[PDB]
Amino acid sequence: APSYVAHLASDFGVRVFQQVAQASKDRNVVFSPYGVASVLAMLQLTTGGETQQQIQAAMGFKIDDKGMAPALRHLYKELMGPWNKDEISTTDAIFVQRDLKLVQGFMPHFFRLFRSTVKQVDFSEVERARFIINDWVKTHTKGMISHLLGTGAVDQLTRLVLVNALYFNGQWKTPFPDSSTHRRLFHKSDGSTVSVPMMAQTNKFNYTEFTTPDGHYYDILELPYHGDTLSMFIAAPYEKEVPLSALTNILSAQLISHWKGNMTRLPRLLVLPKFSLETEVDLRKPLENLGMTDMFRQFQADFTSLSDQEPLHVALALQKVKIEVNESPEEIIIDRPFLFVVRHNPTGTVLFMGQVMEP
Repeated sequence: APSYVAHLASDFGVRVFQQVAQASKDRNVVFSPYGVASVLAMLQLTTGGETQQQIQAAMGFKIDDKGMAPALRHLYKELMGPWNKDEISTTDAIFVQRDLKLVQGFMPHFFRLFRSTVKQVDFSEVERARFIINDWVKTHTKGMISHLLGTGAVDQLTRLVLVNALYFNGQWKTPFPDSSTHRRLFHKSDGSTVSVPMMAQTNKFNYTEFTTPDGHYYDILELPYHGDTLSMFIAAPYEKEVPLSALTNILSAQLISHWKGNMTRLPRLLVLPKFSLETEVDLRKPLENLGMTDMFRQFQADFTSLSDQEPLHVALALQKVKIEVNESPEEIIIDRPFLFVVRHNPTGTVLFMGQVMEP
């Protein structure tokens, strides 16, 4: 059961990422597949009718079913354990109107399943409501993500806000020597070149070569973090002309697990560029393409499990991810666009995903 829900959370989150990357061609994007699954699973308890059916059908599981929520509670405790060492910061929050009569029994049931509460804020005080959302993210990401650019859209009419924020800056198992860091040329998808600092180290890295259904070769390299608890999978096509879209559209939790199994250690000189990327995305259009259309529509939305008094709808759905990648004879030069995956090896959870077009 804990490995089963982690597989469903990863599969759903990859499908959301595949939609955000489709509308972000030739541009840097960082997304948390595990993060978007957590907020959507919490929202599954606030919904009713056909609105609740649309989320359950896309996610592949019902949150009220036996052993579904205790498996996610065990997963979060495992991911935020003693190994953490201030590398990851996860936060999930749902905001609703303060003077709104909630269904008697919702609040105790919500805390029983996620060990969290739905925050009640007055949206009449626009600037005060904007501060509470930004301050909640600030205090729960240890001050890494302090502001959300999407909060500038909330007003006196806003009644429901969905927010998720993730931070990553992991410690490598075998760190990169700072003396090897030098500025190298990076080729862009349009044909232009840019000079960016690149890390280098000689080690026995896990390597594999896979093929796309079209018939194009692509290589995968594994970079483990301290205690092998986490690993970064760098995916890039063999041919310089092949775009990253071909590799993105075929992603899944099974494929990443299949990459690890077919991998064999090889002595190489890896040249990986340094990148500190940040991306904030509105989840209206990506969740709409997956089937969840009702939750955003004013009259078609059903949130009877949260409140039957006033009609509600998701006015704002956001995710802000900040990833940091720093230092702490055959060669592999990563000097062209590539894909990255941050996997939690014991459960197989896809924590982070993205495409680096320009570091």
